[PDB]
Amino acid sequence: QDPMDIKINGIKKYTIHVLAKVSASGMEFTQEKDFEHQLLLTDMLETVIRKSVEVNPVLHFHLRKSIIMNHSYFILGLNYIPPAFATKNVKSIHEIYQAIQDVNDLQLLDEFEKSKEKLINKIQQYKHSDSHSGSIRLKDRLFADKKYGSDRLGNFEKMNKITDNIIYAAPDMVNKICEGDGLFYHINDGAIHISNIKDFNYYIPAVINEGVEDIRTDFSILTCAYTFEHVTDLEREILIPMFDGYIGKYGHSVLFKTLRLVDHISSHYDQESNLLFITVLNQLSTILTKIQHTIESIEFDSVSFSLSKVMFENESRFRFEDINGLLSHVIKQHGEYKNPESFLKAIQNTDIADFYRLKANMRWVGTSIV
Amino acid sequence: LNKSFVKKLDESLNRKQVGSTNVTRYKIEDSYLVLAAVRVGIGGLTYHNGAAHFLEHLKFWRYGENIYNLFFQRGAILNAYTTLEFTDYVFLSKEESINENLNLLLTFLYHHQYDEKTISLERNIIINEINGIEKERHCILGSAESISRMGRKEFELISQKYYTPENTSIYVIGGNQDIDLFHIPTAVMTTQYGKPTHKVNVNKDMILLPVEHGDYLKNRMICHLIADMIKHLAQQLEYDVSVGLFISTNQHSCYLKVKKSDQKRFSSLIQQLSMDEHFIETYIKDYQWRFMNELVINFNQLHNIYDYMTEYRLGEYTVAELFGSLDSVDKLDILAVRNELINQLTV
Ligand code: NI
Repeated sequence: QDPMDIKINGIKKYTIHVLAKVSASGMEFTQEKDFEHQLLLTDMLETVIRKSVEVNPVLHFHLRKSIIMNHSYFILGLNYIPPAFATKNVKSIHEIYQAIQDVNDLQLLDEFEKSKEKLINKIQQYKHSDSHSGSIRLKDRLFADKKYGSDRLGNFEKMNKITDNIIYAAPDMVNKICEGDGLFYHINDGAIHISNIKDFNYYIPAVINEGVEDIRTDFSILTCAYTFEHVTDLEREILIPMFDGYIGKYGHSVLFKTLRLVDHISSHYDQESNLLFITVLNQLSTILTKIQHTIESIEFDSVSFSLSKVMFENESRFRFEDINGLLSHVIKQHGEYKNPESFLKAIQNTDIADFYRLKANMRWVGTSIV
Repeated sequence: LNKSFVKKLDESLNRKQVGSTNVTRYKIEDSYLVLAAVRVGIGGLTYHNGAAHFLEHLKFWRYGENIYNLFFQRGAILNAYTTLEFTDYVFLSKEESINENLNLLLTFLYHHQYDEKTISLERNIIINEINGIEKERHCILGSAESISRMGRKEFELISQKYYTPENTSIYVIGGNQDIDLFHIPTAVMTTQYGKPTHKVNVNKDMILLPVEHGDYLKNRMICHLIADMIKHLAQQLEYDVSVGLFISTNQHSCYLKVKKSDQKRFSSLIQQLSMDEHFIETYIKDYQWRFMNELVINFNQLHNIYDYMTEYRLGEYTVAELFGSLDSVDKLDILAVRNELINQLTV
C-alpha cells in the first residue's frame, strides 16, 4: 500500500487516465559512467515492452531515462482508457512489472541496431543545431564538462562504439526500473494523485570558466549567456521565464525593439544550467555592444509586467492543457508548485520588485560568435 | 463501456445557430484555456489571385486599429491563416474573456472598409512574403502580379460577399459557457449578399484522384485508408512515392495527390491492394482501432478537436455518426474505390 495519497483536486478532466512511476537515480547524470549504455538499453527496453503493453485499453506506453535538473530518473508511464469507458480493464502495476521482466533477450537484440541508430541521430541533430550550438559550446566551456552541452544526450564516440553485448546489462536495468524506489503519479477523475511527499533536490552546475569568448572562424551568428545568483524556486520556475519572455519573446520585446534600430532574434532560459541565452543572426560587432548595454540598463514597469504575468499564465495554462505537460509539471515542481492552481496563483502574486532583485543578481558569463 | 464513451463525448458536443452564423461547441470541464476559431468560407481556391490571403491581412485592420495588438494587450495571441478554401482566425484565452474577444474579432471580420494606404501597405508586406506545401503556400499567397491587379473596390466587394455571418463557422472548444447572440451581437452584422456558392477553381505536374463512394464521412475514411495502405506498401517495396491529401470541408469528395512522375509506381500499388485478400480486411480493422485510439488521445488537445470539427464536420455530425461511418467501411468499399482509381489512372 502507498504511504500517502496526495490528491490534487480541480484538475482538467481528460479522456484518459495516466499511471506513472518516477524512479530516482540520485547521482548527478555526469557521475553515471555507463550513461550511454543506460540510454541505449532503456530505449531498447521501451520499444520491446511497448509492443506487449500497448494493447487495449493502453493507448501509449512510456519508458525513458530522463534528466530532471541534472539528475537521472527512470520514468515509466501508462496512458489508458478509463475502465468505465473501456471494453477491457487495465493491467495493474504488478502485471506491468511482470511484462518488463518477461522481456525476451532476443527481442532486445532485434532492437539494438535500430535503437542505437535512433539515439546516435538524436545526439547529432542536437549537436548540429547552430543557434543552440552557440549555447552548447558556451555550456561546454562555462562548466568545463562536455556532459552539460555536447554530451548531454550522450557522447557520440561512446555511443557509436556500443556493441550488442550490452544485452548482459539488461538485468541490471530491469531491476532498477522495477524494484528501485520511486513515486507513483495517477491522473484520473479530474485529480492527480502522488504516492508520497518528496522534492527532487535540484542541482545546477557552477560556472568554472567565467567570461568565455568563443572566437570561431567559419564561412556562411552570435550568442550571449547570462546567469543569476541566489536563484530561488520562484525565480527559476516563474520569474526568470517571465523575464525571458519580457526581453525576447512577448511581442515588442526589449531586444527586438533595441535591434530594430540596426535592422531573427531569440532568447531562452535554461533551467538545467541556470543560463539565459540570447541568439541573433561585421554588423554583429555593433549588435554585441548594443545587446550588452541594453541588458545592463534594463528597466521594467508594472503595466508591462502585468501583461507578462498574464502571458506567462496562459503559456502555463496551455502546457497544463496537455496531459503530458501537466504530468511533467507535477513531477518536476517542488512542494505546492506541483498544484497547477497554486503555480498559477504564484504567477499572479509576483510583483515588479522581484524583477529588480533578479536584475541585481544577473551577470554576463559567455559569448559565442560564428 | 465503448458506447458510454461515445455518449460522453456527444453530450459535450453541440452546434446551434447564433444570429446568422453557427457555433459549434465542445465543452470541457476544468479546461485551463478555451479555443475559439472563426472560419470564413474563402481560401486560395475560391479566388486564384491570392485575394483570400490578402483579405486575411486586411481583416486585422479597422479604423487604424490592429486587432492583433488589441488581443495582445488583452493577453491573447490571435493567429490567422488561409488554406485552400477557408480563412481561419484562432485564439486561446481564459473563458471569462471569450465573449469579449470573440465579439471584438467579429467586429473586425465584418468590417468592410479599407482605405488605399492600408491596401497598399499590406500589398508590400505580402510581396515580401512571396519573395521570402511550397506550391500550396505560393498558390495561397499568389504572385506579386496577381495581387497587384486588385484594388479597393474588389477587396471591399469580396469582403461584403464572403465575410458574413452566413459564410462563417464558429468553433468554441473548452470551458462550459454557452455562446449566445446577446453576448455576440456581431453575429447578425450581415450584408446584402448571402452565402456564396461553393465555387472552386482547382488549377500541371501532379494528378488529382477522386475518392467518392458513399457519404461525406465515408469518403474521409476511405481516403485515409487507401493513402495509408499505399504508403505501407511503398515502404516494404522501398518506393519513393509521396501521396498528398486534398480533404476540404466544402468538398463532398476527397482526393489523393500524387506526383505525375510517380504515377506508374502508384498505379502498380493500387493494383497491388487487391492481391492479398486478407490485407484489406486486416488493415481496415487496424485502422478502425487506430482511429478510435487517436481520437481518444486527440480529444484532450483543443486544436486537435478543432481539426476533427473541420475535417469531419463534427458538430453537424455526432461522434456516434463518426464512429458509425468508420465501422461501416468494408473491403468492398476499398475495392470499389480501387476500381475508380484505376479507371482514372488509365485515362
Ligand atoms: Ni501571410
